[PDB]
Amino acid sequence: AEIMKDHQIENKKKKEVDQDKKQDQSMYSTSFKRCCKIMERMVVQNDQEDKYHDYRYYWSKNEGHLLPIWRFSNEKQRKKNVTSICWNPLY
Amino acid sequence: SHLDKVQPVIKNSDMSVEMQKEVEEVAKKAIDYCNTDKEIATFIKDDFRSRYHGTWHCIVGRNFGSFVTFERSYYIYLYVGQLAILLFKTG
Amino acid sequence: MSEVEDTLNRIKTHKTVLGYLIVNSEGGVVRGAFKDEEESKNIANSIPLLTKKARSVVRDLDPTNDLVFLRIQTKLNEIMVAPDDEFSLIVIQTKG
Amino acid sequence: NADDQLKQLSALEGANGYVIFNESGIPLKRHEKSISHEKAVHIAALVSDLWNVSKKVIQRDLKTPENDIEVIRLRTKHSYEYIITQSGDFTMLAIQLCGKAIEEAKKAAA
Amino acid sequence: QQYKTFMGARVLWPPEAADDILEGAIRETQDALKKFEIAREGQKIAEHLKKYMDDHFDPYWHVFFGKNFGCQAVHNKNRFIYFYIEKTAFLMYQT
Amino acid sequence: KAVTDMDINELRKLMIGKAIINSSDMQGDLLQEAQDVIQSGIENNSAPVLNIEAACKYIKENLDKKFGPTWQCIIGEGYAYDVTVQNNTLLFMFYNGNLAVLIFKS
Amino acid sequence: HANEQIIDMPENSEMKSMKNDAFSQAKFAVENYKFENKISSHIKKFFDEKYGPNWHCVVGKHFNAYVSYDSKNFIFFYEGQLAILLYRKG
Amino acid sequence: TERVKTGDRGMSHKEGGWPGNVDPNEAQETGRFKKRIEKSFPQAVKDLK
Repeated sequence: AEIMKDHQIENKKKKEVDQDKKQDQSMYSTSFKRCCKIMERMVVQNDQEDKYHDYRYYWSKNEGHLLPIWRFSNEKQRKKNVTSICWNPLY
Repeated sequence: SHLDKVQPVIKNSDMSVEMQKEVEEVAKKAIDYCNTDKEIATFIKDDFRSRYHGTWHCIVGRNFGSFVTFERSYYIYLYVGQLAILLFKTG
Repeated sequence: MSEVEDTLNRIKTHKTVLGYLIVNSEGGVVRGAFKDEEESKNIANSIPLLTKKARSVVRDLDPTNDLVFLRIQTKLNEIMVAPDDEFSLIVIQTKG
Repeated sequence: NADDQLKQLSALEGANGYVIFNESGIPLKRHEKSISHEKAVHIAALVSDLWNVSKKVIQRDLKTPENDIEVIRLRTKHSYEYIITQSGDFTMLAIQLCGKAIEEAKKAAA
Repeated sequence: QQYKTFMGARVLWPPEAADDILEGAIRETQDALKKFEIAREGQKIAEHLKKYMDDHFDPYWHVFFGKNFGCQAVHNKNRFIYFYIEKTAFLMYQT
Repeated sequence: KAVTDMDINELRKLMIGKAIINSSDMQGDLLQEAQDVIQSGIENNSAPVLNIEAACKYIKENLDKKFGPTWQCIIGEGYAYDVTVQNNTLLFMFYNGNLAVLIFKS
Repeated sequence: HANEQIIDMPENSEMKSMKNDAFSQAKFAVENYKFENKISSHIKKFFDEKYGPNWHCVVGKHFNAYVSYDSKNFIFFYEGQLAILLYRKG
Repeated sequence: TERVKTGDRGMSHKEGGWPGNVDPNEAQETGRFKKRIEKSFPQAVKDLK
């Protein structure tokens, strides 16, 4: 705190306006969103741990073997067809 | 079996063997009762002040050192795991 | 918003999850979605002290590096906590 | 034989350091990369407290009789990950990284 | 310097004061202290004792009790009483 | 650059002769006296490696002669304490890095 | 820091020499001797020398006291932390 | 009034918590005590890791 006072160069932002509103959705918004998103994934991870341990290094002479792991769908969206798929070049 | 594991050790004990034996039990009882280090210091002082009256000063932690003026035959320095319970009465 | 208040609803509805409980920085209950109240009251008081004590552990070793996510694992249950400065999210998931 | 496991643990992808503790608090064996005896005495005081506190709290303050903690995974800023287990009397604290930090550590070595 | 325990009180064994004036004195302080406490309202119990000495014995008694003090005083032959009780030490001397 | 460039191992190395006060129950003028004596005291008997006993031998004797007879002073990396003290007799100031100095008069 | 004293000394008829030598001696006596009994031996011995005998003084950090004295010879002052009391009788 | 005797003592706790019989500074004392614990420990470190 004394070093920031010594060297006032790029003063710490994130001003404490917050969300407030007393009741009916107080904050529940951007640092906390990250914690909610991380929690969701880590809850899933523990239930799919058996499939995730397989996905990484199950390691599956002129024979091949294909293993389906996960299916991503939605019950509202069962009418439509998948058509085109693509992967992000960065991630 | 945790009371057998901790096995509290007494480097410097300028006190009678009977009063020393009492400190060992209180020292063990303090740690297994308390949730944080600040609570350990508070529990020891308050327990001794009740048993033997006057002005105790209790300090406990990982890494510290201690030059102090105390009532002769009222100073013990015991370490347990990585916690040094240091209590001393002054006039 | 649907996005925080929906994701929180989604992880509760998710199978093998006892309940999600939001703790305020001052050890207070904002939302508590467990079955029995004793457990929710007990979790509201006990766990945020463990997270503050566990924050001081990671902090001593490197006082730049702060706690982002803590997961304990018990015999029967798991206990997962995502601490932030404003609020802390806590969950109890039974091990598969 | 009991040294080969320390060699086997550095071999696992991400693993920086390890530190083992007695029931006492003395460190039995540590890595050379993590500081020897200086940090090993420091890192024992924190985890032995953190464990005994959490061990205690789950049996009392959660009001769940017979439910001892098995693992603790402190995930942090950067990519540190402090895993605490317990086999019998002895305990230990491994430190792993992630792909981003492993890649950073390999670049630093290069 | 060598103290001694007589009538439930810790007095300087060579009793400077006469052993009648001393016995009646200590007993009155113990029966005063059973009523008023030293910790709370400690000025009152001294003034009670001072007046009591002037009634039963010769006048102009000085009364001085504390948890910690040190005094050198001139007194009359066999008119000096210095006794500890629990922790508090009571001095008084006739003039 | 500035705060972002500065890491803990750089901050500690950059500056050793910094001073930082946490609590201060003691009077304004009596702090100025003690602060100068403890800083000069520790650095003297810091030696090759910091003798924590040696530091508090010097501070104990200095603060006995300077003020009152029963003055108690403890320094450490980290610790918890509760300590009954007289009014305006206590200063808690930690030195840079990993040094916590509690001084009081009992 | 000597917030509340009790000064019952003559003051009038150039007897301030006998009040000022209470504050003056106390300061010199306390710092040097550093022993409660030995203070009460020094201050008494001085005040007897100058203003004739039958002075009684009692020095303590914490004490209660009710006493008979000679009107305009009794002073009660705090020298630093310590609490010195001296007075004539007879 | 009897002034209670005022001992002055200076002790460091920078060292970790060992036994009594063992010296924390001395390297020999520590080195043997570690070798006494590993005599049992072999199964624990395999099963732990």
